[PDB]
Amino acid sequence: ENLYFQSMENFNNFYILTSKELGRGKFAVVRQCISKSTGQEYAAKFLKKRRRGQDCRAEILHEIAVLELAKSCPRVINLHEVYENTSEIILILEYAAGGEIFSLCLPELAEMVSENDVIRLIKQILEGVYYLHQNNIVHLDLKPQNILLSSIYPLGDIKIVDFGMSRKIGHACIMGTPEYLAPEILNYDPITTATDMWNIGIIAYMLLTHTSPFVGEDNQETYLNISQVNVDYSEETFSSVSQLATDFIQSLLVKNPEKRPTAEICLSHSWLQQWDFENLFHPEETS
Ligand SMILES: Nc1ncnc2c1ncn2[C@@H]1O[C@H](COP(=O)(O)OP(=O)(O)O)[C@@H](O)[C@H]1O
Ligand SMILES: [Cl-]
Ligand SMILES: [Mg+2]
Repeated sequence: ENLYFQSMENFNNFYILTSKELGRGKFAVVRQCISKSTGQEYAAKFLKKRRRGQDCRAEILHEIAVLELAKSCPRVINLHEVYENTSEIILILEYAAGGEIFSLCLPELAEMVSENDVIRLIKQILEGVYYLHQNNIVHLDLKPQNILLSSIYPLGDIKIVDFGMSRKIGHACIMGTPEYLAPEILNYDPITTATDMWNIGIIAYMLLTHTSPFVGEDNQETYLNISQVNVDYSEETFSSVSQLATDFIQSLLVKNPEKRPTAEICLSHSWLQQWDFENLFHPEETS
């Protein structure tokens, strides 16, 4: 095997790793690093090339090409540099200092997220998904753990990460956290942009109620809830949620994918229409 990207010797010459570990999976690690020349902070993701007895270098290349195609979208994480060694490919990514949006879905921090904030974050997520779909890209893993924030105090902007499952529209299809799988995946139907819209419905549900819409006592119950779309819209859970927000969710969590609205249509939903009160509004009647 011959290596393609920059050598490991150059990496240790230009960067130094810090003690802040950001994430760890079974075939990947994310750790903060700093440039020796400028002092800027970055996030370095180490990806193993061999997995489950299979060579996956080609798949990593495909993921890099997707990041490159969306370089000009502010809602998608930026790729700075790439390095390679015997067993790993290393991605130098923009650093999101705010962490996962999943932190805002817990009953602990629920007291600091206003309606204006939720409206803004959803809007920004739709802007990134619309950009991807316009290029025939489907993320297929829009969990709250893969949607980050640039800042937390105050609240920053959205950054989407983790493109390991990206595909073109029409590719054939059953793994991942069961509670986030769309009904068409459990039925082995082809891939469609509507799948990402189903996941957007879950994000909004979790931000507004701080509960999971489909998780059950075990995996068997979770699958029944999904295939039957059994969701809790009770008084107790929605006492402080507006009707327009409820309408937004109920139009996305529908069994038939052909009935879900597109990203472009979602951006025109009445729940997201808001006027910045610091601007001078010009009515329809002139002087
Ligand atoms: N650019 C980043 N800035 C800050 N934290 C990050 C960044 N990228 C990933 N992380 C953190 O590392 C975790 C794992 O990253 P991810 O790309 O989702 O890899 P995996 O395939 O193991 O899920 C994320 O959940 C997030 O908390
Ligand atoms: Cl490491
Ligand atoms: Mg991930």
